Amino acid sequence: DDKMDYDFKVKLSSERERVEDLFEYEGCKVGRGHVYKAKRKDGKDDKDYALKQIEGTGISMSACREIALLRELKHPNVISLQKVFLSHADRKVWLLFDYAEHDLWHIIKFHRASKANKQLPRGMVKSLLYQILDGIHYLHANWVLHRDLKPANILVMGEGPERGRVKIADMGFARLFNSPLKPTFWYRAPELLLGARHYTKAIDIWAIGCIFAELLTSEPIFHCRQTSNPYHHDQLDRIFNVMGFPADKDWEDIKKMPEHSTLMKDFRRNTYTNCSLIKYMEKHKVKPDSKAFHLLQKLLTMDPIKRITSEQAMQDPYFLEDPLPTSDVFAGCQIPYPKREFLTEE
Amino acid sequence: DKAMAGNFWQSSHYLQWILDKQDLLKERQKDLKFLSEEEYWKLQIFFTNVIQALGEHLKLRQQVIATATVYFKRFYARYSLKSIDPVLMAPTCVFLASKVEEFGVVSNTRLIAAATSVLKTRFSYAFPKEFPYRMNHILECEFYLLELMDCCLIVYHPYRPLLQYVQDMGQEDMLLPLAWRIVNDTYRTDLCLLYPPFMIALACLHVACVVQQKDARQWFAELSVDMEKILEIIRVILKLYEQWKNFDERKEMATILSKMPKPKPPP
Ligand SMILES: C[C@H](O)c1c(Cl)cncc1-c1cnc2c(c1)CCCN2C(N)=O
Repeated sequence: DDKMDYDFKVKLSSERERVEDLFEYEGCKVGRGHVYKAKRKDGKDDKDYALKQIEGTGISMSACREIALLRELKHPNVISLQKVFLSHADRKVWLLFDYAEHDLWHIIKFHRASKANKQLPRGMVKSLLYQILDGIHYLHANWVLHRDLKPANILVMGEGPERGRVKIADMGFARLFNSPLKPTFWYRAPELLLGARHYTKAIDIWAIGCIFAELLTSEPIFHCRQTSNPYHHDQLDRIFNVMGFPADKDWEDIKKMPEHSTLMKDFRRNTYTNCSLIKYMEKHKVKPDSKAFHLLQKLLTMDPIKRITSEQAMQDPYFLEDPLPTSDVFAGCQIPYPKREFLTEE
Repeated sequence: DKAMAGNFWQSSHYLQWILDKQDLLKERQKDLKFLSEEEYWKLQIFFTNVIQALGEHLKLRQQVIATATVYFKRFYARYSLKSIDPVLMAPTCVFLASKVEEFGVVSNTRLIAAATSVLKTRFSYAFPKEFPYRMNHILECEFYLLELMDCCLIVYHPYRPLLQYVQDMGQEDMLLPLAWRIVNDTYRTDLCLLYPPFMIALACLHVACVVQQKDARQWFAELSVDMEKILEIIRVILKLYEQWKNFDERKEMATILSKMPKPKPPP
């Protein structure tokens, strides 16, 4: 600005840390949902860092809220913002995080592919679920919803001081009026599909239920093929094929859901009479009398008010049954999952 | 928005933005070469009122206006009034604070229109000329503000604990409107930079009880708090109202604004 003090302006400019001075990231793009795997340029760490360049320019509402909340949130199972760079020339924003080598999308994909080349370790499954719940419990206790939980967002740290620790990432930090109706459906709770007007803690817990099933079987439990409207017929059909159609007593307030009459129009209870979570999970070699299953069923409760909370899930006797969950989900064993490849595509 | 509600003790507000009073006074000495101490606190009152008016024009809720006010105070707690024009900083603070919320957005045209309209209709005693800044200036200023604040955007305020305290008294109808109003008035001072918000709430509630002749002494005794620090806050509130009485901002602010140190231009 012309009316800004010149001395003030040049002092700040002289002192301002620039992302390109501190970090080597060119050619090191790993993702774009622009995410880079970066090393420090001085060579004082040799640690890997994740640099996220925020999409757009300036500071949007979504960028503001993301910076706002990450700046406060501190917990071992939630991804931790190290530093923010404000690039004054191009008005671009960069976020620095510790680098998580793995995630559940890739880990599960690796096991699903290994099944073809003929299961996920059960101590690992439990430990992952425990840490996901711990991190989500922390967010929820602070009235922060994730609003977009899926395997790609459950990161897992590689070799280093936090080996095998879960890091929840990529929270949906801005949703206009906390609304799903404003601009994959596999991890979406049935109330969202029937037109729920707000995100809730319960919606996050359903997604954890979905992830947990997927870790146990290597298959997305509510897998389905790929608008403004919340009602998705094929996704609901898949839920009922797995779960059965809910009885009136299972979800009394279903009648209040905005899409209830559409549900009645398109679906018949009779269609799903041979369908249940018990039957589904048995086919995938998970016993219905297992503590794992009983907890899974409490997470995948259809009526959101009857869904277990994160804190209650952490207290489940499943976590007291042998084997105990471990802080490193790999339990000191060798990590077979491949590292992320650098992308060279234009 | 209850995001981070019970996290004050591990918050950036508490760990980074509760300042030492002597560090505040030391940094203020550079602007005290131009303005007296009286004139400096009068300027603070003026820009608190400017921010309030901008927020009311944009129909923002009190808590958003308070956050914006805290941003403004944090900036000038570190930096001279010459560094960035406070006329530019004030709407920039409101704009940034509104973006921390996800319930509605403040557009560019609406922000500038609001700055233009509020200064000409409510502050022409201080500003004969039209609001000269365009949206590119706001966006530039926003980057400087965010940098100075070390990206600390979540701000806690006395409104939430006040509401809890009065509901605990069973005296919401009698005491809340006055106590709330007094909380608004504390932003005319440095209190928000110096004390946890719940302590400021307790002080405002005390003053409200004294003004309305309500005996709440036993209720205050039932709390586990440092009442010395509460009394410190009470004294600043009582002083604020005497300052208010003796200050005519409408007659004085044009002259006071002319004494503000002016930005060094480029060479
Ligand atoms: C920014 C991101 O949240 C992230 C962070 Cl903070 C830290 N370490 C790794 C990552 C990260 C990189 N890449 C991918 C993912 C995660 C998810 C799975 C998809 N993905 C790719 N590269 O495909």
